Amino acid sequence: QVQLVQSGAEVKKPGASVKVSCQASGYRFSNFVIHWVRQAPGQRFEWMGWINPYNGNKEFSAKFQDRVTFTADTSANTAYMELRSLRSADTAVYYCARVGPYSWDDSPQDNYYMDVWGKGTTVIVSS
Amino acid sequence: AVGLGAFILGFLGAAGSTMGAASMALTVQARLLLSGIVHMLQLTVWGIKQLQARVLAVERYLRDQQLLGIWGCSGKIICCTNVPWNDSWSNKTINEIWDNMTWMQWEKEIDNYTQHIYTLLEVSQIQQEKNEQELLELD
Amino acid sequence: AVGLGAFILGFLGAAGSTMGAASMALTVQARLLLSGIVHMLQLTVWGIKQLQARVLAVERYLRDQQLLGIWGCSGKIICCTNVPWNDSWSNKTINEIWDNMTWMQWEKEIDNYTQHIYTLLEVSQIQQEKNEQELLELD
Amino acid sequence: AVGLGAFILGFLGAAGSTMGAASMALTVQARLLLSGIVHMLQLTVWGIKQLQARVLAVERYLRDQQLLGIWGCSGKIICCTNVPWNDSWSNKTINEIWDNMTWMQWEKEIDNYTQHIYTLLEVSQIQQEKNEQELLELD
Amino acid sequence: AKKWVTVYYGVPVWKEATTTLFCASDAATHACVPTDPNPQEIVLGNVTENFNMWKNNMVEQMHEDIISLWDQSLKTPLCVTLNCNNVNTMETGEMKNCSFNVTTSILFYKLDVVPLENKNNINNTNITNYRLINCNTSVITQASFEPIPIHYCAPAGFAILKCNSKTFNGSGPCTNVSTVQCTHGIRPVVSTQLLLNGSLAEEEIVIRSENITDNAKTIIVQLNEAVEINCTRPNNNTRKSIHIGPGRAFYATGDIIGNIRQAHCNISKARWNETLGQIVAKLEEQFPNKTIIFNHSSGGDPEIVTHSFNCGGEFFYCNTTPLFNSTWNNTRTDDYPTGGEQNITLQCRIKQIINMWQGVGKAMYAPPIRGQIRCSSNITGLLLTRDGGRDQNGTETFRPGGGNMRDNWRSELYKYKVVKIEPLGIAPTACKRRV
Ligand SMILES: *[C@@H]1O[C@H](CO)[C@@H](O[C@@H]2O[C@H](CO)[C@@H](O[C@@H]3O[C@H](CO)[C@@H](O)[C@H](O[C@H]4O[C@H](CO)[C@@H](O)[C@H](O)[C@@H]4O)[C@@H]3O)[C@H](O)[C@H]2NC(C)=O)[C@H](O)[C@H]1NC(C)=O
Ligand SMILES: *[C@@H]1O[C@H](CO)[C@@H](O[C@@H]2O[C@H](CO)[C@@H](O[C@@H]3O[C@H](CO)[C@@H](O)[C@H](O)[C@@H]3O)[C@H](O)[C@H]2NC(C)=O)[C@H](O)[C@H]1NC(C)=O
Ligand SMILES: *[C@@H]1O[C@H](CO)[C@@H](O[C@@H]2O[C@H](CO)[C@@H](O[C@@H]3O[C@H](CO)[C@@H](O)[C@H](O)[C@@H]3O)[C@H](O)[C@H]2NC(C)=O)[C@H](O)[C@H]1NC(C)=O
Ligand SMILES: *[C@@H]1O[C@H](CO)[C@@H](O[C@@H]2O[C@H](CO)[C@@H](O[C@@H]3O[C@H](CO)[C@@H](O)[C@H](O)[C@@H]3O)[C@H](O)[C@H]2NC(C)=O)[C@H](O)[C@H]1NC(C)=O
Ligand SMILES: *[C@@H]1O[C@H](CO)[C@@H](O[C@@H]2O[C@H](CO)[C@@H](O)[C@H](O)[C@H]2NC(C)=O)[C@H](O)[C@H]1NC(C)=O
Ligand SMILES: *[C@@H]1O[C@H](CO)[C@@H](O[C@@H]2O[C@H](CO)[C@@H](O)[C@H](O)[C@H]2NC(C)=O)[C@H](O)[C@H]1NC(C)=O
Ligand SMILES: *[C@@H]1O[C@H](CO)[C@@H](O[C@@H]2O[C@H](CO)[C@@H](O)[C@H](O)[C@H]2NC(C)=O)[C@H](O)[C@H]1NC(C)=O
Ligand SMILES: *[C@@H]1O[C@H](CO)[C@@H](O[C@@H]2O[C@H](CO)[C@@H](O)[C@H](O)[C@H]2NC(C)=O)[C@H](O)[C@H]1NC(C)=O
Ligand SMILES: *[C@@H]1O[C@H](CO)[C@@H](O[C@@H]2O[C@H](CO)[C@@H](O)[C@H](O)[C@H]2NC(C)=O)[C@H](O)[C@H]1NC(C)=O
Ligand SMILES: *[C@@H]1O[C@H](CO)[C@@H](O[C@@H]2O[C@H](CO)[C@@H](O)[C@H](O)[C@H]2NC(C)=O)[C@H](O)[C@H]1NC(C)=O
Ligand SMILES: *[C@@H]1O[C@H](CO)[C@@H](O[C@@H]2O[C@H](CO)[C@@H](O)[C@H](O)[C@H]2NC(C)=O)[C@H](O)[C@H]1NC(C)=O
Ligand SMILES: *[C@@H]1O[C@H](CO)[C@@H](O)[C@H](O)[C@H]1NC(C)=O
Ligand SMILES: *[C@@H]1O[C@H](CO)[C@@H](O)[C@H](O)[C@H]1NC(C)=O
Ligand SMILES: *[C@@H]1O[C@H](CO)[C@@H](O)[C@H](O)[C@H]1NC(C)=O
Ligand SMILES: *[C@@H]1O[C@H](CO)[C@@H](O)[C@H](O)[C@H]1NC(C)=O
Ligand SMILES: *[C@@H]1O[C@H](CO)[C@@H](O)[C@H](O)[C@H]1NC(C)=O
Ligand SMILES: *[C@@H]1O[C@H](CO)[C@@H](O)[C@H](O)[C@H]1NC(C)=O
Ligand SMILES: *[C@@H]1O[C@H](CO)[C@@H](O)[C@H](O)[C@H]1NC(C)=O
Ligand SMILES: *[C@@H]1O[C@H](CO)[C@@H](O)[C@H](O)[C@H]1NC(C)=O
Ligand SMILES: *[C@@H]1O[C@H](CO)[C@@H](O)[C@H](O)[C@H]1NC(C)=O
Ligand SMILES: *[C@@H]1O[C@H](CO)[C@@H](O)[C@H](O)[C@H]1NC(C)=O
Ligand SMILES: *[C@@H]1O[C@H](CO)[C@@H](O)[C@H](O)[C@H]1NC(C)=O
Ligand SMILES: *[C@@H]1O[C@H](CO)[C@@H](O)[C@H](O)[C@H]1NC(C)=O
Ligand SMILES: *[C@@H]1O[C@H](CO)[C@@H](O)[C@H](O)[C@H]1NC(C)=O
Ligand SMILES: *[C@@H]1O[C@H](CO)[C@@H](O)[C@H](O)[C@H]1NC(C)=O
Ligand SMILES: *[C@@H]1O[C@H](CO)[C@@H](O)[C@H](O)[C@H]1NC(C)=O
Ligand SMILES: *[C@@H]1O[C@H](CO)[C@@H](O)[C@H](O)[C@H]1NC(C)=O
Ligand SMILES: *[C@@H]1O[C@H](CO)[C@@H](O)[C@H](O)[C@H]1NC(C)=O
Ligand SMILES: *[C@@H]1O[C@H](CO)[C@@H](O)[C@H](O)[C@H]1NC(C)=O
Ligand SMILES: *[C@@H]1O[C@H](CO)[C@@H](O)[C@H](O)[C@H]1NC(C)=O
Repeated sequence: QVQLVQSGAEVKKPGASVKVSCQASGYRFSNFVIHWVRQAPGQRFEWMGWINPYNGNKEFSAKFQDRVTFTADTSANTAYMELRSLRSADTAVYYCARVGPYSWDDSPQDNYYMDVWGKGTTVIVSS
Repeated sequence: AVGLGAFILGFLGAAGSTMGAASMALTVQARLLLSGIVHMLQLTVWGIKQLQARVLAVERYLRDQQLLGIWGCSGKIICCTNVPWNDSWSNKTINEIWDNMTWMQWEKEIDNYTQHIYTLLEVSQIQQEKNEQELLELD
Repeated sequence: AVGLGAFILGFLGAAGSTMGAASMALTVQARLLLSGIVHMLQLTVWGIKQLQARVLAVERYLRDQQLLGIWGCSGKIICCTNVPWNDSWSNKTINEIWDNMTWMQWEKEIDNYTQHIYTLLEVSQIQQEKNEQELLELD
Repeated sequence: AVGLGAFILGFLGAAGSTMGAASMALTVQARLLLSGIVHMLQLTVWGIKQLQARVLAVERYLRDQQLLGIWGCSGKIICCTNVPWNDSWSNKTINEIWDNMTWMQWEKEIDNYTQHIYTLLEVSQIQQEKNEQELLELD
Repeated sequence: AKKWVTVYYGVPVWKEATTTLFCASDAATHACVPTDPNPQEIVLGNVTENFNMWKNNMVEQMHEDIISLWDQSLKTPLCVTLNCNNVNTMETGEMKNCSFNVTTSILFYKLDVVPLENKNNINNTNITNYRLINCNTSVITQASFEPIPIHYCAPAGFAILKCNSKTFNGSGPCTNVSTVQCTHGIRPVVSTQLLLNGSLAEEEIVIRSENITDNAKTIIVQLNEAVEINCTRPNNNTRKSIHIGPGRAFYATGDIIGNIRQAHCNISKARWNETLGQIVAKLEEQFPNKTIIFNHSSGGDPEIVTHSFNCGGEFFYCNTTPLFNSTWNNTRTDDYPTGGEQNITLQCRIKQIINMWQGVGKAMYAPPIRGQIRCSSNITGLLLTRDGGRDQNGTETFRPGGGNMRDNWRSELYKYKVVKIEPLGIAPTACKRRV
């Protein structure tokens, strides 16, 4: 079945580079778009961008313009997420999601509603 | 150009034939050569590429005939050294090598030992250039 | 390119001069070389044909210098063997050959005997590679 | 092509390096080669001129390897003769030549003596081709 | 008889090496010399050289130097909020075609628009707003695409070993190896889920993969019958010639000359039966006691599920769902025309903004063609994939997939490799050096 398994926790110092990874198992990773969202304790979810492993098309939100970069490996069925700078306010639980299948009767963006999620890894800046 | 091995280099035999039959058919082919008995734009560009393939093979040949001087085989095709063939380097009984294996199967047989034999040839040559040199210093 | 015999091959002398005068004038010409003392479309096509005439002569030279290994003259110009010159092969008294006949008249003199002498050279070489080889097997 | 001296000829070393370091770095560079371990109109005219520079250097190489037969060094790179080195020809103590002077400074050191040593090599070779020849006539 | 080591020079030993091969073609024109008028080929003989089309270092040489020449012919975004509506009309249902607002101072068919809505009080009037599909992509450049049979040749010092055994499977040894200095005609046509204008086989339909028992590996299927296809655009577009900038062109073509016939394709259903009937007959060999079920592709990006074309200069994206659509229990069965044989069609969509060259990400703009567009090609290959599922009850489902872009070229470079000639080799004998 379709399942996304993320890596373990990664407690790093502020100013380091956290490398969160995803892993596709029950489908062909080179055909679906992977999303990354952020969840802080008590706050709301927040989109961080997406990567298209098929054609290498990348798009990230304006809030994380020069802070988060996206890289993916097709031959290993894994999606990576690098962080340039850190801050104590970034202590949150990172996720990983997968877009839905495309139908013949809809717009090219009506099928990006994050169907399959992943077991969310957590990062701590100062413990 | 002798032997007809379909390549410019690799003239000591044809790929596919055994090691023994390539040398027995080489001397027979060599006797017949010493005795001497029997568009334009796409033609001027490919006339150059056939020359660059032949001139490069001549330069590699003349270079390698002099690089073999470290082994005492300077300017030779079928050389002969004095390094004892170790039995652990695929013994195989000499008459069974030339009559059954070709050059492709033999290189895959001692692939792990060619880098070690190449060092023993240089050591044995320095001993020849030292023992035969001290004999002249005594006079 | 030495000797100036108007051809690429055939450098050991000039056609017309005698056999003896071609060698005496070759060493004199060789001393001066070691000492070192002193349209476009029709030009790019004939620049290739002059290269194909020189590269082919180099490949024939390098091939023949190694094919002479069957006679023990591997890589030599003026070799020297140990086959006894039969008197029935146009005796002519050695000093009269080099001083009167050129290379053209001499080849027409032993035209019927070159195919027989070429076989005696190979037989005499195998005896050298067999007698001088058994001396090492005794040790 | 071995040694990388930026020229086609002059492959026994690089200009600038000393005489001793050019030979010590040549055998090391030679071990890595025997082991084998690791527009169109302006392109067809300059493809020919690069060939004419390489074919001419090959013809000069093959000619000079045979012209050295007057000195007994026929077909060799690093030859060795038996002419006694005169002390008046810039003595310099052998270990100080190879470790301090390059090939450019050494040629300017014996520029007045190269024409005299070239004649002594030919005289000493004729004695070798005469003394070693009379020994066979006695049999 | 004591043995002794002897070095020989001129041994025919081969060594596989990599290099930068040079192109060759008849007429895209830079660095490509004309074709060889004397294509020499020498059959070696009794040689068995192990080939491997999956670990070949030549496909990377063809994947490169083809994005490079593609980039040489492309040396601009202007993403503004659009405004459009449905067009005033085997039939076209919804194809938005309108004009936008301010360019500098005071027709995008369907797969290059993203709906939006402002925060004003015009919500009671239903005023929709669009956006370009690659509005937040890195570089959006703008420019005839005709595949020329490029021939790769070996440089000085290297050779090419082309096998000739008609029973290829991708790897393993060969028995009829011949040397060539160049190669056959290679058409650099880009497409997914189907290989157009390829090279047919000499025997029955052969399949090939790196590991047939694996699911992530692409299963390339080479046919032996040139199945034709007839894709065309029966509409008629007129060049608008919108100039935006100091001497810059742009062409958002469109005209109402009966914009009701949707572009489609036609495939001979009678010929399509004989092809799939032989494929299942071959797939049953490696997969015994199983039902070779064919199925619909996956989803995500619209350029993945659909087939990619190139007809005179326009790119077509066709829904390949009517193709294969069956179960196929035994060999050559489960037909569905009930006596029809009425040209099974494929509905197609047409894009203008193209996510050029899968893997990097740098879009481009395709200039439209004035008038009717009609193309015809030969379906010679097939790209497939296996769904590894634990619900396997003797029904291994296959999908068209598309895989990587390099797989479109491994179906043409599977016959040869590039080797180097190592001339020296050692061997023992009974001679001894005199000392
Ligand atoms: C698979 O291979 C086939 C066989 O080559 C190929 O079909 C070819 O398609 C091209 C493109 O449509 C055809 O070329 C055209 O032919 C007509 C009539 O001969 C010409 O008038 C055309 O020239 C005009 O159009 C060009 C493009 O706009 C302009 O640049 C030009 O100046 C003219 O205005 C054009 O040359 C060709 O005839 C067919 N060949 C056959 C045999 O049908 C098919 O496209 C290939 N498939 C793929 C996916 O590539
Ligand atoms: C391309 O177009 C085709 C047809 O318009 C789409 O294929 C259709 O896909 C659906 C589900 O994916 C199939 O529906 C199901 O069919 C079964 C059997 O007919 C029926 O019993 C179910 O109730 C259900 O409706 C449908 O059969 C299938 N059509 C065909 C002809 O195979 C396809 O989805 C389109 N492509 C994309 C990417 O959407
Ligand atoms: C092994 O491969 C070689 C090619 O590398 C095969 O040789 C080819 O054989 C076919 C027919 O057997 C030849 O086709 C015809 O040849 C004649 C000969 O003149 C020609 O006039 C025809 O127009 C036609 O081309 C083909 O030329 C030939 N190719 C070569 C390079 O010789 C051989 O048959 C294969 N053997 C096996 C057992 O597979
Ligand atoms: C081709 O693949 C598609 C999807 O890639 C298959 O369509 C979907 O198949 C699944 C598996 O059977 C269906 O899920 C099941 O549906 C039943 C319906 O009641 C439900 O009760 C189960 O819990 C389960 O979710 C799914 O419905 C189906 N999609 C649709 C739209 O029907 C398709 O079956 C494959 N083709 C063939 C011939 O199998
Ligand atoms: C993606 O591109 C759009 C432009 O189409 C960007 O939207 C602009 O955002 C800025 C910031 O508020 C506004 O001032 C502009 O008016 C917007 N443009 C339009 C046309 O409305 C968007 O920011 C881009 N995304 C990123 C992450 O940079
Ligand atoms: C391609 O064919 C070759 C030979 O027909 C296959 O090689 C043999 O495969 C069988 C079983 O797969 C082994 O038992 C043999 O030992 C193999 N022989 C050799 C010489 O390797 C090869 O496996 C086939 N490859 C594919 C992908 O089908
Ligand atoms: C080709 O794929 C098959 C299955 O897709 C591989 O067989 C499995 O190999 C793994 C790892 O060795 C084992 O844990 C499984 O038990 C094997 N499957 C079965 C059914 O035994 C096979 O190893 C692959 N071969 C190559 C060369 O990649
Ligand atoms: C696709 O179009 C081509 C023509 O461009 C069709 O080819 C013709 O087919 C008929 C028989 O169906 C032959 O009699 C003709 O000789 C063919 N034309 C040529 C030039 O040879 C082809 O049949 C069409 N395919 C389909 C599935 O309709
Ligand atoms: C299947 O499609 C082909 C298209 O190639 C149809 O062939 C056309 O038939 C009409 C009527 O006879 C002709 O006017 C066209 O010229 C044909 N096309 C070509 C390219 O020649 C064929 O009729 C279709 N099959 C059926 C059963 O309708
Ligand atoms: C593709 O084939 C289809 C047949 O399946 C053609 O559609 C029919 O075309 C005929 C004309 O030959 C019309 O009389 C019918 O009304 C059409 N029927 C349907 C259901 O479309 C279609 O014209 C062919 N297209 C091309 C370009 O050849
Ligand atoms: C596509 O397939 C058709 C049919 O296989 C090819 O048409 C053949 O073309 C040759 C040369 O023009 C003719 O000698 C044959 O008679 C044609 N076949 C038929 C059935 O008439 C066509 O050349 C193929 N196109 C490409 C690009 O390969
Ligand atoms: C190759 O083998 C065939 C028999 O399989 C034989 O007829 C032929 O002479 C062989 N060729 C060579 C060059 O050994
Ligand atoms: C031969 O190989 C064996 C390996 O066991 C080694 O001990 C021995 O020294 C080798 N002899 C020579 C002459 O290389
Ligand atoms: C190897 O060649 C010999 C002939 O010298 C032959 O007797 C023997 O059978 C061959 N070996 C094999 C495995 O066929
Ligand atoms: C060389 O040795 C390794 C292990 O020592 C072995 O795996 C390999 O097969 C050997 N090489 C050849 C050509 O057999
Ligand atoms: C050829 O003979 C003439 C006399 O007839 C003479 O003058 C000339 O020097 C000779 N040339 C050669 C090369 O012997
Ligand atoms: C020389 O020729 C005569 C022919 O009368 C022949 O009898 C003799 O054996 C030959 N001698 C040699 C050494 O060839
Ligand atoms: C030398 O041979 C010739 C025949 O070519 C003969 O006429 C002559 O008498 C021979 N000379 C002697 C001294 O026998
Ligand atoms: C042959 O040359 C000699 C000089 O070595 C000469 O005396 C003699 O006259 C020449 N022969 C003829 C026929 O002129
Ligand atoms: C070779 O001998 C034949 C007869 O035995 C004779 O006619 C011919 O002239 C001789 N060859 C030459 C070059 O004299
Ligand atoms: C040349 O001399 C410089 C020091 O001035 C040194 O760094 C360099 O390695 C030398 N190069 C060679 C080729 O001797
Ligand atoms: C060495 O040079 C001196 C010059 O004074 C000279 O007299 C002597 O003969 C020379 N010796 C040799 C062997 O050249
Ligand atoms: C060596 O020669 C130089 C002249 O080049 C001379 O000055 C020096 O004294 C000589 N050395 C000896 C030990 O005589
Ligand atoms: C020449 O080289 C030696 C080392 O071999 C060094 O001691 C000496 O200083 C060098 N000569 C000069 C003038 O530097
Ligand atoms: C050669 O000798 C002359 C005078 O005998 C002298 O002027 C010249 O400098 C010497 N050559 C060199 C290279 O020193
Ligand atoms: C369109 O452009 C006009 C100026 O020509 C401007 O007034 C208007 O606000 C623009 N509309 C939008 C939605 O930006
Ligand atoms: C397509 O449109 C152009 C211009 O609108 C017109 O000249 C041409 O006749 C049209 N095509 C057909 C087939 O009517
Ligand atoms: C397929 O199933 C039948 C029935 O169990 C069995 O006899 C047969 O051996 C199976 N096929 C294979 C290839 O194992
Ligand atoms: C396959 O597709 C065609 C055309 O879309 C359709 O008529 C047919 O019913 C389909 N076959 C099956 C088995 O659904
Ligand atoms: C498809 O081919 C098979 C092969 O025998 C046949 O049984 C079946 O009836 C065919 N279907 C059609 C529609 O031609």
